[PDB]
Amino acid sequence: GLFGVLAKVAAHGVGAIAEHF
Repeated sequence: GLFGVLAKVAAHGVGAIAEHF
């Protein structure tokens, strides 16, 4: 639900940015 999304924000974060560096 919406709860699982709360963690998504914390993951990005440096999630995508990491793929760059």
